[PDB]
Amino acid sequence: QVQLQQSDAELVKPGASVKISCKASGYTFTDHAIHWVKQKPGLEWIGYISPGNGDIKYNEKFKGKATLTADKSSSTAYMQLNSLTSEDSAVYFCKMEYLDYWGQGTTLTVSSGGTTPPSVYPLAPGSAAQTNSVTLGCLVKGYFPEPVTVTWNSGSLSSGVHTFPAVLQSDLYTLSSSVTVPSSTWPSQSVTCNVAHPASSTAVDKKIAPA
Amino acid sequence: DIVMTQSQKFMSTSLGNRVSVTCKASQNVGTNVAWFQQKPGQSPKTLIYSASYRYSGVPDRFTGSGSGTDFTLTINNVQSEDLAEYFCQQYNSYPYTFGGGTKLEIKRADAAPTVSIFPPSSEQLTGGGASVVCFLNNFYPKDINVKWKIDGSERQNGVLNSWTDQDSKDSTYSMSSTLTLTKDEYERHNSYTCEATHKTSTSPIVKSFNRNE
Ligand SMILES: CN(C)C(=O)c1ccccc1NC(=O)OCc1ccc(C(=O)O)cc1
Repeated sequence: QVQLQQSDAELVKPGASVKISCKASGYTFTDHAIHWVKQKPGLEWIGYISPGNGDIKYNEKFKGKATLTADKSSSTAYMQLNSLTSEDSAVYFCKMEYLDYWGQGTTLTVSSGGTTPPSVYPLAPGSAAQTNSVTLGCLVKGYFPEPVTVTWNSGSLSSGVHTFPAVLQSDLYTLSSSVTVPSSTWPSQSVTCNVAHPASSTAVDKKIAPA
Repeated sequence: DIVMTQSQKFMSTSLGNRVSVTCKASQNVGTNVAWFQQKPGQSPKTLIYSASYRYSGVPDRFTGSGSGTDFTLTINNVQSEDLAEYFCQQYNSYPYTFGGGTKLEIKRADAAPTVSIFPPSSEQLTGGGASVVCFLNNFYPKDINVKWKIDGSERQNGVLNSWTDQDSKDSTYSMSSTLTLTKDEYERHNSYTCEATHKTSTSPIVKSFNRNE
C-alpha cells in the first residue's frame, strides 16, 4: 500500500518561489525513482529524482525552473519552482517510476490578485413560479483563488445536485449550484447551501427561503 | 522533442460497444508508449505500457497496439466507469511527452432539459447588482442553444455560461446561464425569459418571470 501525499494548493505572487512536497510511504524509498508532471487545463514531464543514488534528470524546458530534491529521512520528494509566472499556474503531480502510484496533485496559482471570500446568494423560485419537484440554487460570486466546495444540507442532499465550473472575470470567480428536491420537503423543511473556500478559511451557509 | 498526436478530441460510444483511440508519434518511439485514463480532479491511471501490455489490475477489456509511430488503445464492452480522458505518452527518449488527450463521450437516449429561472436575490440587489440565473439540467444530446429575452428583446451582453462534464451516472449534460445586470437596469424592465433550443422539441423551451410580480 504505496501512498504519495502531496502538499496543499498554493497561491503565490509572480516572481516568488514555491516548494511542493510529495511524501511517499509504503515502500523502500531508496529503491524507486519519483517523477514530476505538470498539467495545465495537457501534460508535461518535468523530471525525476532517484533517492537511492541521487540521480536527477530534467526536461530541458524545466531545467532553470524546477529543482528536485529528496529527504531520505522522511521519504519526501520536493520540487522547487523559481521565478514564478502565470505560465507556472497548473496542477503538479508526483508519480513513482514504473508503478501506478501518483500523488493527488498540487494546484499552483501564480497571481497578484487578492484572496477574496465568496458572496453567496440564495436562488429561490420566483413568487409566481409553478411540479412534484423543485429546483433551488446558490450563486457563489466574487471569490479568488479557486476552488470552492459546495454542498447542500451538509451533504445530506446528494442526488439532484449540479455544481457548475466557475467563470473568471476581473480577478474573481463565480459559479452556481442547483439542487432539485421533492416539493413536499421545501419550503416546509430546510434547504441550505454550504460553501467552503479554503484559501480564505471560510465556510458560509445560505438557507433557501421562499420569496 | 517528440510530438504525440491524438487527433480526436472526443470519441463517442454506446456502453457495451468497442471504441478505439489513436495516437501518432512524430518520429519512431519503438513500443515505448503508455496509455493513461484520467477523470476530473484525479491523477491519471496507467492502462497500457510497452504499447500493448496491460498494467496489473486493469480490466482485460483494455488492449493496446502499435510500434514505431502509430498506436491504438481499444476498449471493448465500454462501461460507465470508462467515461474519462485518455492520453498516450512516449518514453522512448527524453523528454517524455504526452498526447493531447481524447475524451470519451457516452451515447444515451435523448433527454429534454429541465429548465429553471431565478430572479436576482434580495441580498444581491442590496450591493447594486442583479444576476438572473437559468439552469438547463439533465439533457442529451449536448448541443443546446440558450437565448435571454428582456421584455421581448434578445440580450447577449452580460451573459456567462457554464457547462458540466458529462454525468458519469446518467450520461446527461447540464448548463447554467447567468445574465448579470445592474440593479437599476434590472428594475427598468419587466419580463425576463430564458429560452432553450434543443433537438428534443421543435419549439423552444421557455421559462420566464415578470419582475413586477
Ligand atoms: C516508466 N515510466 C515511463 C514512468 O514511470 C513515467 C514517469 C512519468 C510520467 C509517465 C510515466 N509513464 C509510465 O509510467 O508509463 C507506464 C509504464 C509502466 C511500466 C513500464 C516498464 O516496466 O517498462 C513502462 C511504462
